[PDB]
Amino acid sequence: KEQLASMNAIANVKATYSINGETFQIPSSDIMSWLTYNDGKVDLDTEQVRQYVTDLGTKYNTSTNDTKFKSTKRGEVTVPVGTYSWTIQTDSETEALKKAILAGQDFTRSPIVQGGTTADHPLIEDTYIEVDLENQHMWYYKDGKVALETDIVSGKPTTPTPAGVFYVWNKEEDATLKGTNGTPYESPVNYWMPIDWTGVGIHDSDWQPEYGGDLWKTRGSHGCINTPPSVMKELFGMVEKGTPVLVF
Ligand SMILES: [Zn+2]
Repeated sequence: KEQLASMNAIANVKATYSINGETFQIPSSDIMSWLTYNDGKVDLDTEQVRQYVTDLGTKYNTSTNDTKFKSTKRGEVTVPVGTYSWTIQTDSETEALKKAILAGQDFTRSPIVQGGTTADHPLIEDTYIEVDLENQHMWYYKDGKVALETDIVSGKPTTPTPAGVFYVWNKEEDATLKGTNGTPYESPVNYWMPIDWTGVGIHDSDWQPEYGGDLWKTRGSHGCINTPPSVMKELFGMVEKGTPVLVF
């Protein structure tokens, strides 16, 4: 029949993926090798398509692939996987991909994912909080320009601030952190910005006379990023929820 016109159509389909800011086309050769025919219907070897999506996941998932970050004082460095990420839902994507390809019309798409944001754009744009552990300094960029910066005091050597791609998932005022040392601690805080799932976050360090330098090795935090009370207030007021926070 003319289901040939069909099979020829999907063989020429330009399938374009947009993932983490990168664009590429699915090679025609892969499409042709997926092209199958059964039950009198033109189709795609779902097993092969699923392997391809499983590969997209392993190659691009920001949940299992570190992020290249353009730091302020060191050029491009690698920031480990953090809490701010996404994962391609294999079965949903495979089905959506097949449907798209079988339709036989050129298309561009970003994968179906689960996480803190979709994959139709780069994980890190030009708005984020940068926490340089080596320099014990913090920057807040808004649309590509520093909107505020300041020295900070990260966690002490025993309870180090973990590196990774995090994000401000919540904002609380007059909160009260709690942890151990043993011997629990309280230490109330005027502004709390959790960026982790383990207690780590940004907050005013009222009880800290000096920030920056090597302070953390002496009077280091329990993991949080201690911030000068006055700065923290201005930060909190301008940092929107969902803002990425890179710690390296
Ligand atoms: Zn603390």
